[PDB]
Amino acid sequence: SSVALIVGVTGIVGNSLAEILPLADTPSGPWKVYGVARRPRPAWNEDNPINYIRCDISDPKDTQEKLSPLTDITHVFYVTWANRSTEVERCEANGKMLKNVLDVVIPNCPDLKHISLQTGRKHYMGPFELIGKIETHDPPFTEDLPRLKFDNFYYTQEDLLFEEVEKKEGLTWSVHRPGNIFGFSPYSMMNLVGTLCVYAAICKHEGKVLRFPGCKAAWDGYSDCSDADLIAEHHIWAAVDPYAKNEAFNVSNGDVFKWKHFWKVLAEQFGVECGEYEEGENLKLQDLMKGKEPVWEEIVRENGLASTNLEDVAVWWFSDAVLDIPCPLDSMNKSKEHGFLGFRNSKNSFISWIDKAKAYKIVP
Amino acid sequence: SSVALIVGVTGIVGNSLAEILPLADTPSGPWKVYGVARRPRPAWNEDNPINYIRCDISDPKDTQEKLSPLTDITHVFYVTWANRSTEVERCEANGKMLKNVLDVVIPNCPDLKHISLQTGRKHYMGPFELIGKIETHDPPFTEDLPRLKFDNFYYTQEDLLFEEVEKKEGLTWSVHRPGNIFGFSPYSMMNLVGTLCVYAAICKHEGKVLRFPGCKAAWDGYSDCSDADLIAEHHIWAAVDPYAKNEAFNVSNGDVFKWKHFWKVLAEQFGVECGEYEEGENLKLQDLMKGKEPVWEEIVRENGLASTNLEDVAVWWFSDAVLDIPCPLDSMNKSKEHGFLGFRNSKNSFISWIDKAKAYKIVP
Ligand SMILES: NC(=O)c1ccc[n+]([C@@H]2O[C@H](COP(=O)([O-])OP(=O)(O)OC[C@H]3O[C@@H](n4cnc5c(N)ncnc54)[C@H](OP(=O)(O)O)[C@@H]3O)[C@@H](O)[C@H]2O)c1
Ligand SMILES: NC(=O)c1ccc[n+]([C@@H]2O[C@H](COP(=O)([O-])OP(=O)(O)OC[C@H]3O[C@@H](n4cnc5c(N)ncnc54)[C@H](OP(=O)(O)O)[C@@H]3O)[C@@H](O)[C@H]2O)c1
Ligand SMILES: CC(C)=CCC/C(C)=C/C=O
Ligand SMILES: CC(C)=CCC/C(C)=C/C=O
Ligand SMILES: [Cl-]
Ligand SMILES: [Cl-]
Ligand code: NA
Ligand code: NA
Ligand code: NA
Ligand code: NA
Repeated sequence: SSVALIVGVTGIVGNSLAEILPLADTPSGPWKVYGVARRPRPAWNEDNPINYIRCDISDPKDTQEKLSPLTDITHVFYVTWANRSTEVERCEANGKMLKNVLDVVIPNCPDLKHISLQTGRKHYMGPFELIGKIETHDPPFTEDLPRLKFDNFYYTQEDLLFEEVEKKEGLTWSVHRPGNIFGFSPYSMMNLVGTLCVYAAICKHEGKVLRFPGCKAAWDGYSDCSDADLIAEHHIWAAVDPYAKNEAFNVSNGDVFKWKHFWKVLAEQFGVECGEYEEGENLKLQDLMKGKEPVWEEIVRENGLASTNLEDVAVWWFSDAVLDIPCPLDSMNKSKEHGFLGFRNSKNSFISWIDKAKAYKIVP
Repeated sequence: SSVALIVGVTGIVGNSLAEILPLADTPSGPWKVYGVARRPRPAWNEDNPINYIRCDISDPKDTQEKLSPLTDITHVFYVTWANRSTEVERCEANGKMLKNVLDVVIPNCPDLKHISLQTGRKHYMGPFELIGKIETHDPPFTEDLPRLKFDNFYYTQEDLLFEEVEKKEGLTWSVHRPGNIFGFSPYSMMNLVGTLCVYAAICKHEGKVLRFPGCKAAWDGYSDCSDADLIAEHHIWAAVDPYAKNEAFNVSNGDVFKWKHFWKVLAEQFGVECGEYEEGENLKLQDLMKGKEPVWEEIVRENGLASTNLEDVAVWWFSDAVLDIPCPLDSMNKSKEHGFLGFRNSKNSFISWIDKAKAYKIVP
């Protein structure tokens, strides 16, 4: 029997794993699923048949208490993180979180077969506060070239993971490195689509132009992204395919796009006039959206939306961090050469995730 | 039974179709193959079991004479063209060539099922003498948006093809739009790999640096390419899959690269010092390689190579035309959404095609 532990079940990838693992056509099914997060289970996560567990994995005692009874786990899908002001502190916090889970699950789960760890493109680009400031490898990024000579919590986590699997014979691992994720999760710390939807809804309410809050390279250079359901499929594939064992893999959609084009799509989905990149404006959502909580309460009330806090559904700092830089591309050759041929049409994916935020009444 | 007519059998895609169609694992096999070209069959095309036919398809009488007895043809793969000083003349010449073939094959082949026409990315970029001078659609290019408002022999050929298929019930068509092709054919009019190999061999012989004869955007912007075997697979797939009928499709490798990286690969394969793009040098192979015929004869003699004419094996004007422009990307979403999941790792493909030119003793 296959028994999953999703660490971060209400996250942008955790929520996609929660929906896909229990499906009839999922490989190695039928899957039993445990899902971990700290907050009470939100309404938009209820449409999935998972065993929800409240647990703060930064707390070793809580991790011991909540996870030690789950002796039937066969596959761990680790899809969470903690943000801090410096990468050094991110290494400390994130290493402890992964260590707390693995130290409990490995000795208590005799049928444990695989640990899948989600990291991301900052493995190649560097930490948030070094992006654009350091020499990186030239894109498109490939998986197995040397690491940057700077601390990175993904390196800390990979090294801990490799040491942890040594504790159990036959225990394999995988690493998954998405770019910017397009998905659904009103609780995610990094949700570009959800944040852009809230910005578009505020522009619509105020009768304002959907101005582009980003740089020229993000507007008309190439970009890519990683669909959350495709990432969930990629975690499942690496967890069950023996030819994918003990490898790190990028996971992006298999196409490229330009924000100059997707901006028209976003504007059309909210009935707003589409703006365009303007040289010298240096527009930031974190600044434009300051003090917009009463406007959000009004949009929620007038449109019969689910009651959300603006700071949870719109992570302005993250949208600015994405859109204020060029988007270096990555390579899907290693995944495809290992037999993973999943892809997504990114424009159709963007519309799908905008429409899911509308379907769950998060935005109008 | 499946019976192919390859129009341009010694070409860069024709030679790949000649090798792949007769294979045991090819869909709709066993294939009987007729291959057409004007010149006597060259030695490097003999390792394939095809029925070689000498025919100049610009001559209606020769086309009537050579093709009317081939009553068993079921699938036409059209992979040839004629170059002229203007696109207007290319429309005239290329339209007549395709018309001469189809006017004979359609009424004489009662079991004719499909016509596959190869065109290319200039459908979106414009003719050679307009590239960079006109407004095009923004990349990545997709297949079914309006044509440019300039003459293009691909438009002439598509329109002729659509009118021709009306002559026979159930006759379907496909169009295939590669980018720059990586393949093998010492007779091809557009062979980037073969030409770069000859340039590298001349640099090695002369003890010179492999300088980059192209622009900054070609050096460190993104590029893509189309592997000739993948294009041949794409022609076969569209010719046999009923869900691909009556559609135009791009065909590129599914990855991107930079010439800054591939230049190191090319240099390593010929044991030459690798040069780099130099601002202000504006290097052209058509100029650098002027008068190099005696040097080529010497390399051929010293390395026991097949006897080739420098102007046939190295199409300098074409390498300059490719490398002196940015490479706009295209999209493989329509092909993948129709079930074609073939891809190639472009770096491995480049090495494979360099090594095939070495294996047939075209270059050292
Ligand atoms: N999202 C993107 O665009 C993106 C892009 C590339 C890479 N990545 C990488 O993907 C990895 C996973 O992040 P994600 O974006 O998928 O996460 P996410 O959407 O922010 O979800 C995090 C999940 O973990 C839970 N969680 C947070 N802290 C926890 C703790 N201490 N104990 C238990 N549960 C906890 C959250 O719920 P509670 O708050 O209720 O606990 C939520 O369920 C990270 O390495 C991230 O950098 C993400
Ligand atoms: N090669 C590339 O990089 C590239 C890239 C994108 C698109 N394309 C497009 O692909 C299409 C096909 O070109 P290709 O590059 O595959 O061709 P190619 O490699 O130049 O081969 C042409 C073939 O057709 C034969 N041929 C030429 N004129 C003929 C005639 N009048 N009658 C009979 N046979 C004739 C040639 O042999 P003989 O000379 O012995 O007759 C050769 O076998 C064109 O539309 C081209 O623009 C090519
Ligand atoms: C830190 C800055 C200026 C940009 C970050 C780009 C990005 C969204 C990376 C990983 O998430
Ligand atoms: C005409 C110029 C300057 C570049 C042509 C680029 C290219 C190789 C297109 C199609 O074959
Ligand atoms: Cl990341
Ligand atoms: Cl072309
Ligand atoms: Na686009
Ligand atoms: Na999707
Ligand atoms: Na490259
Ligand atoms: Na190949």
